[PDB]
Amino acid sequence: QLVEEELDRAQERLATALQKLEEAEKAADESERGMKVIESRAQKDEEKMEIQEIQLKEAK
Amino acid sequence: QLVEEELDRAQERLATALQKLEEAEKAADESERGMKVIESRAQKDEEKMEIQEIQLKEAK
Repeated sequence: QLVEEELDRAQERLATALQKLEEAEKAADESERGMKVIESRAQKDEEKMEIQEIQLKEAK
Repeated sequence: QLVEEELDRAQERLATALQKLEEAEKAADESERGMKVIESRAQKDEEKMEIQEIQLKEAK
């Protein structure tokens, strides 16, 4: 009766939470992806910077 | 009793849903923190290496 109506309410909250968790998982994973690619860029540009400044020293 | 067991088990399940959502969004937050700090790092490193390559070419 009303108890099964409560069941339906609980399960619809459940489904809403499932959609939410799917969105959150996608967001977190893509965020980690961006994180790793930017870390790679930072390391490589730091290496380029150091070699450039050493060459500048030699040139001076 | 089938309705009541569905009710209470789905209640524990929505509790699990909320807690896994919370940990997922916390992982999202820490990922965003890593992202923003490495964005700052990439920015400063790139601007520095640009200035340095400019200074090297001018010195040459």
